Amino acid sequence: ETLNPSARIMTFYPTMEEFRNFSRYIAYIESQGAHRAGLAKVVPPKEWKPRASYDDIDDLVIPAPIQQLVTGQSGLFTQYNIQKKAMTVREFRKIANSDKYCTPRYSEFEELERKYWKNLTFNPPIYGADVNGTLYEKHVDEWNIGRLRTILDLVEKGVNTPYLYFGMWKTSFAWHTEDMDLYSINYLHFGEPKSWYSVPPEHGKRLERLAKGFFPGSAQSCEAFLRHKMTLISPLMLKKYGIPFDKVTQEAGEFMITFPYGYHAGFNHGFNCAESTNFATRRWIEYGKQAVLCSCRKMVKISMDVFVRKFQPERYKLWKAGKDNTVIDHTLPTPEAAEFLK
Ligand SMILES: [Zn+2]
Ligand SMILES: [Zn+2]
Repeated sequence: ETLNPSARIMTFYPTMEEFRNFSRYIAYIESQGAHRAGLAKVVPPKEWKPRASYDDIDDLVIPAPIQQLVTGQSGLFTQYNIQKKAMTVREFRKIANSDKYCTPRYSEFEELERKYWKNLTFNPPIYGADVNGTLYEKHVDEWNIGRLRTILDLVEKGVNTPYLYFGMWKTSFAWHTEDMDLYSINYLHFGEPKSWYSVPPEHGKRLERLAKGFFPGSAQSCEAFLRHKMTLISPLMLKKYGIPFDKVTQEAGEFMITFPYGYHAGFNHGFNCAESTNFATRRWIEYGKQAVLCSCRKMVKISMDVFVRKFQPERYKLWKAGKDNTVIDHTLPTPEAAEFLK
């Protein structure tokens, strides 16, 4: 509780030596209290690049582009997806950069953020979201989203596969926590920034109660309605109801790490491409066992049995009998962080 008591978004600048071991570096950032914010930025060393150039991807297919329609007022909004037919990056970029969809003129982010919240319900943009794939060159061994090497790999017969996100101005991701309340890594390959809002995991339940109060219909219909990733809540609305939160802008060539039960939302500044996947550490096991799941959709559900038998052998019979009353401490870093804490 002494490390990062403010639970503010921390930024890391690892050397090539530090950066070479992904799982170890996550354990390090946690020993620094990075997890408490629910979100962290990792700026990689200058010499590291996951691909030589991105000039060969015009004919890359976006199977299911989604037009994002937003309904709402006074900081509370619902976002509805409309699947459009398959489009290429070339066609997406032309639309993203056109007069109708391009980024407005702004001097500072605060101005762009004001334009976003004022106009998110108008001129619905198209998000080239959830594209199965990677932009990493096969030889890249450091922080390869396709092959991280974390303990989530134990799931051996799509939380372990990379996804691509081609953004345009005003495209957004609603408040949510990862599936099974897992960790996530996001690399911004190129283009305009992506702004993020984060709620510290220790205050996550405060946000859920706020969301439950504002949408009582959706709350009854599904035990975890925020998992539908349709709910947009403005920073002003969070302020008005005392929800502690922080904000950060991710730029091209930067990573973002989301931590278990760390609620996040955000939006794209203009044409860009992010790559993302989920991941785990020993700390996540308890979060996965205690995760409240979407009950209205036949969703991403992992069996926790293999994880409990391997990393909590003594707890197996107790947990399986339904007697495991473990209370998660959100401030506590992952067991692997011990070498950085001594
Ligand atoms: Zn996410
Ligand atoms: Zn549901």
